[PDB]
Amino acid sequence: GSHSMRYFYTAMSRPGRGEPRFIAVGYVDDTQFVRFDSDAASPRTEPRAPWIEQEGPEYWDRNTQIFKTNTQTYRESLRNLRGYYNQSEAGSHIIQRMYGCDLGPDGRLLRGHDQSAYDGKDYIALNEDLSSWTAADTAAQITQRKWEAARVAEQRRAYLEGLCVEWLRRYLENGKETLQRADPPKTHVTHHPVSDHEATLRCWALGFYPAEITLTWQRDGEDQTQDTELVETRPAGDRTFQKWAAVVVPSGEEQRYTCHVQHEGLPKPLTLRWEP
Amino acid sequence: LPEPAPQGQLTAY
Amino acid sequence: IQRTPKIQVYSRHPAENGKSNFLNCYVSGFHPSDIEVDLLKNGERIEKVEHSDLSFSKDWSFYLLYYTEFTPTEKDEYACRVNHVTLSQPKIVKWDRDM
Repeated sequence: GSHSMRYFYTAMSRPGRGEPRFIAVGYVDDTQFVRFDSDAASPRTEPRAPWIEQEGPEYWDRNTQIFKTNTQTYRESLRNLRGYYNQSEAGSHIIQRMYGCDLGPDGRLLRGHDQSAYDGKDYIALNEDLSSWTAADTAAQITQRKWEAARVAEQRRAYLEGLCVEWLRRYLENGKETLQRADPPKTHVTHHPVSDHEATLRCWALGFYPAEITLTWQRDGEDQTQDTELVETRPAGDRTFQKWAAVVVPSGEEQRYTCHVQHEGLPKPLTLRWEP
Repeated sequence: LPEPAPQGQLTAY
Repeated sequence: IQRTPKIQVYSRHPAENGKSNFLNCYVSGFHPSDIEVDLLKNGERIEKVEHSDLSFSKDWSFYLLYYTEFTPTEKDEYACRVNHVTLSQPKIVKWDRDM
């Protein structure tokens, strides 16, 4: 299948409570594999998936240098952005960055990503060309001009097409038994009357990986988008994910409703009904 | 592996 | 601008009374990242709950999983109690094994 690597950086100021915290986590698809936290007692890059543990001390030290350097640079960046928005030194602010590469099923680069946010809003992003920028506002334009002057895009491109795909492929091979295994959802339909004249049908999907899934109800073969209650896909804690979709139906019409499930781990989509 | 970040080189926002 | 957390309380495995399991509280969709999450057993804070490392979704909102070992029984009540800058007071969501 297709696979991606992402790193997620969060830098958070906290005036009066020390210097800004910097935390980085790395993922392959929906599997986290490293973390770094400047607030740790002894900050260092730590493994968070078994297949990354085989990397040698050189790797851990390299990561640790990178994240310690970022920790310092993001503190400067937070100072800079506070000033770009004329903000007081009183408030707490957050810079986020998410970046990485996507591979297609043949292992070739599909595209790179590099986006940043300030206080939860788009700030600046690298365009799909990996050569030009999109700035959200006049403050982000200052960053854009600074990064254009320093040929930053060229650095990002070199990483996204280079080390990013090379290391992602390495991880995919080292963790192939899990990273390249799709576990299908285990499914069932439950039934709970809500009154004499209505009942809830809930369609469950459990134990699936990766997180991407489509779960829908149909009535007489028509999608029930507006009438369906969907919960956000949620982690089980064992690598797998869970989701349900529910609809309230007239008592006695239960068999007119079908639950449909699509998932990478499924050869053919499922159609399920309540089975009293 | 994250984007390399050579000491002193990193361009801030 | 700020975003209030969504909250789900559920078990890792399908619940079976008398069988050890994990109680989860997943908070997501929130911003900024500071958040307080307690798991409750019969209204009292459970000690030493663990949580995932802070990360975030494509819309920049944060998510965290809080979890602890538990053995559900017929009468024990479990809940998740969340506070965030967006909330005037802690929000409590009870564990319902059908949800």
